[PDB]
Amino acid sequence: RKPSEIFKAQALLYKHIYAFIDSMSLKWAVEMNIPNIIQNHGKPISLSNLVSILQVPSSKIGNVRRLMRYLAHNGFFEIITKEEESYALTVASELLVRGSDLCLAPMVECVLDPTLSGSYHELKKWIYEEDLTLFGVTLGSGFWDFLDKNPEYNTSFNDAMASDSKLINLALRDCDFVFDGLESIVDVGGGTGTTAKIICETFPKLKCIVFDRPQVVENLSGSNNLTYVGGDMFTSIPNADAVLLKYILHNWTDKDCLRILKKCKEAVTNDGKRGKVTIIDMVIDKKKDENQVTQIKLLMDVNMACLNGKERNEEEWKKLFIEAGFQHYKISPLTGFLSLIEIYP
Amino acid sequence: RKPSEIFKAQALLYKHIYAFIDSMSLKWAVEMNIPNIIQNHGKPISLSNLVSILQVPSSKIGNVRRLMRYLAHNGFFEIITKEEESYALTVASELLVRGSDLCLAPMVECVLDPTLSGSYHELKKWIYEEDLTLFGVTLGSGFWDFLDKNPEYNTSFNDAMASDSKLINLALRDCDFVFDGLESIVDVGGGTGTTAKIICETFPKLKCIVFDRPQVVENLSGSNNLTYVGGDMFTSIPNADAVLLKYILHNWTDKDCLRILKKCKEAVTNDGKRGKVTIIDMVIDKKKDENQVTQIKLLMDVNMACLNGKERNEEEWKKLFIEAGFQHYKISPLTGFLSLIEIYP
Ligand SMILES: Nc1ncnc2c1ncn2[C@@H]1O[C@@H](CSCC[C@H](N)C(=O)O)[C@@H](O)[C@H]1O
Ligand SMILES: Nc1ncnc2c1ncn2[C@@H]1O[C@@H](CSCC[C@H](N)C(=O)O)[C@@H](O)[C@H]1O
Ligand SMILES: COc1ccc2c(=O)c(-c3ccc(O)cc3)coc2c1
Ligand SMILES: COc1ccc2c(=O)c(-c3ccc(O)cc3)coc2c1
Repeated sequence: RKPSEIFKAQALLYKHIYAFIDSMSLKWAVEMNIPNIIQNHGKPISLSNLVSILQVPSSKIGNVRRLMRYLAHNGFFEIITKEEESYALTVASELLVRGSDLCLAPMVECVLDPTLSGSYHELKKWIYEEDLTLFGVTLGSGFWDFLDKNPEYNTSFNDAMASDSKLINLALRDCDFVFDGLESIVDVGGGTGTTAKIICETFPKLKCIVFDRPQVVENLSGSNNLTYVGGDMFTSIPNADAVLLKYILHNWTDKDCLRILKKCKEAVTNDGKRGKVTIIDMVIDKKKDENQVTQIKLLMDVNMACLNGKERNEEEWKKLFIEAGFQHYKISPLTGFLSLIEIYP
Repeated sequence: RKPSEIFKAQALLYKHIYAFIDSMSLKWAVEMNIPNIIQNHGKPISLSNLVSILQVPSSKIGNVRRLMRYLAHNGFFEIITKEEESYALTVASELLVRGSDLCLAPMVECVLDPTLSGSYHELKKWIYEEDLTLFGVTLGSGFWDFLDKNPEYNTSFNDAMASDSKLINLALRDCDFVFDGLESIVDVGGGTGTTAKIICETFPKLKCIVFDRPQVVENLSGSNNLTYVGGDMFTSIPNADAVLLKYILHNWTDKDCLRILKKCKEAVTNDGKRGKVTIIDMVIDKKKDENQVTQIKLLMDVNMACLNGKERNEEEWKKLFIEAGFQHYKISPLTGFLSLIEIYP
């Protein structure tokens, strides 16, 4: 109990109690297709033209205006006022326009699914579980098994992973030091082969194996140098000169990462060979990164409770590599929030 | 498509996609009883003592640390580092300590109920409804009927309304200009009589009627000058020299507010008398309020979609008063986010 610093603390508490409205209002704008409507309009759109296109009832027009102004203050639209109030895209809402260079709208829709995002109401039950991941607590099965049983969820997750894929995959194939001298590579947890296809288009003579769970690669067909193998990375990974792990390790505890890293080391050290493992994931660095960037990485780290995952700093990465028996490593920036890490057995 | 301003826009988009984590992590701290554990400890608590008291499994201790650091950066705890990392309360988390002067933890728990807060996933369906409120869309009945059928929800809502009641009610009873000369007052939507009891303790000769829905006031007993009346404010409000509306009008559309205001005007103009109506609710004022304050009011306005409610600025309030047939009004600051508005028939 202090003076009027209580009103200030109350404002902070309210901001956080209602923070979910920032997520739900953004979801609403994407579901209403507002970014694309504005892009197609070719100029800032008036409130009257917007609600005309949306065909909302007149009793809810004021509610559309209130939501638009809330999203604009957050940076997703720019309000221009003349005879009428109009709404223009911003660089942030341009990221939600279809066919734009980098479109992350599928990420908004995937993450904000009611069941998945609603799982965070159970952080208390989860913190008391010795082994279950947050999704394991709420979905009743592990996440990958869950995707296998729920096609619409699998589609949504794949579209979300695809959404920043071009950017990362092009940054990766532009890294000659990763591919120099390789004759073969296996993309572990390679999905439907998105990364591998870009790799093969770039390096036509390189053999690339897309390795993932049987249900993921079933019925997929490869072609000239690109093949698919269904398996379990905790049991056996195909031999190759190198292993790629893109967005894999941050989905697992340190104990599980050690299991995966041991199987990768085995895969690149068969028949006397001494290959390497290439990892794409975030590297937290509080002293080097710009604060804004560090804050998003820390936020992603908390979000990884979904799979008992983690976003790691350099000392955490180093400790795993050493414990898995790798002799040295190198970290390079790759693109945006991600780094390229190479580890040598 | 621009230069590296894309990475900056991506950081903004991610902040908003995952904003619900700010709400869920705050809910987690209250459910784990962390603010009270720290208060009872009497000093900043070490991570090891905290997880000892919580009895979380060792596999989740790191997750407790990650959540604590995320909440601390948000302002809910202060990290103190010595031989160990320790966590101290802040003015904002002191608002979550039981028996503290002003405790808003019940507000966090009420609002963040999964069903209620989860309703905001349906903003699109709601914006297309001519009449339904957001809660009407998701709960299948109006909110008040819903509380009548769900005791635990009614308890949670009452505890939440009670949480800032002492502060507002004491500010109200200290306003002599409101009570001077009154012989009777009816608190419309008066709940279980929380405000009326403070009014009667202050003004022992004043007659006060607590008026609310029959299920709310059933079995409640009054005493000397305080009585309870069950009814419907849209149909008939008991005559009195004045009507009090605390946190009522912001829960209704302009059309419904006009209906309530007409019934209040009738109640204070019977038998040739010319009484008044006293309203306690927010008044948005972008040019007078500090920006931080305006932002919370605008945020509460968006949140009122739950009941098709609204937080109004002075011109919006004035337009309702005039349309309801009141001749003039006066607005005064009351406490924190609230104003005291008096309207004269
Ligand atoms: N035991 C296991 N063995 C092999 N792959 C696995 C696995 N458990 C999970 N995976 C998978 O790892 C994934 C990784 S998420 C998508 C990853 C892909 N590298 C990309 O960047 O898009 C899923 O494709 C998933 O099926
Ligand atoms: N038709 C109606 N007639 C009378 N009261 C009503 C009503 N519809 C809703 N109410 C009520 O208005 C409320 C107001 S919320 C709590 C209000 C109370 N003045 C306080 O400040 O705590 C509920 O108590 C609710 O039952
Ligand atoms: C493989 O790389 C990733 C990266 C991010 C996520 C992610 O963010 C979620 C997630 C989190 C919260 C939700 O509400 C919904 C989905 C699930 O898997 C993931 C896998
Ligand atoms: C009478 O005054 C009020 C003031 C605020 C609220 C409120 O904030 C909610 C609410 C909003 C979102 C949720 O998730 C849960 C509850 C319901 O009724 C209310 C009534």
